[PDB]
Amino acid sequence: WGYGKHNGPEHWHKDFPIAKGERQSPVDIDTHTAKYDPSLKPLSVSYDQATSLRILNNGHAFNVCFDDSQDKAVLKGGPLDGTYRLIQFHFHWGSLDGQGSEHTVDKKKYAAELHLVHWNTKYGDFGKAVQQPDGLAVLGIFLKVGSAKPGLQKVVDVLDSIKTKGKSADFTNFDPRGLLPESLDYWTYPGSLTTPPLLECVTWIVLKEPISVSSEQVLKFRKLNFNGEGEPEELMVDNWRPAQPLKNRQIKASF
Ligand SMILES: [Zn+2]
Repeated sequence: WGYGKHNGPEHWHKDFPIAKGERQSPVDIDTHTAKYDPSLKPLSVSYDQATSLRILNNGHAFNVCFDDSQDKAVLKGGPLDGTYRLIQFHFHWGSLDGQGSEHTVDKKKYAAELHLVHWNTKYGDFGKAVQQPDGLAVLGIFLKVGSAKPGLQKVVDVLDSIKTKGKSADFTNFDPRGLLPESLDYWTYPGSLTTPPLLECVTWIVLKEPISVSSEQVLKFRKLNFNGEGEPEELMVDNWRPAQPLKNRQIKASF
């Protein structure tokens, strides 16, 4: 599977039939239809002891993986019951500034989307958690192009070390608090992983406020390669799944 004409999102259902399920992600967020829920709690983002390990080019995007063997970087509150541990973040992005996000807002696409992936500690490990309807919480943050994001620059700086598929580099002491916008106002809905295996395990928490990154920062994302070293060069762009049908779901708003 991938993002091309012959293996992209329209093909995924042939290997991952859940691709046509009842709670697939991403979705369009229709701002006028989202339901304000005053009983929704503020988000609690506790990233003060985060332990980043490494950065990997996985062939589809790049991951930054964290030590999730203790409560070091956790998401609580909002729509969540219990404690979700940060395992990784990654991005989805476009070939052009007018596309690249997975979620849309009134059908508007952003240049990119950051996913901070967390799992519910009551299930013991990430592999157990992805098999549960409340196993994961993914915090989604839109990227627009404008001013640089200083907290992203260390990520941009190391991408030359992981240009091709399967390359990894040490990436310790990275502070993911540098990727957050000012407001933690959010939308929330039940959905899925947006790549195979497309499991329906995710509570999506999508922040209202985008972050802005510079032209130079997003251009460095687009110089990554899908291919392995010595295979035909294919730029790593447009690694996003389009909006899926909302079906029997209500998007709730904290605001
Ligand atoms: Zn993602």
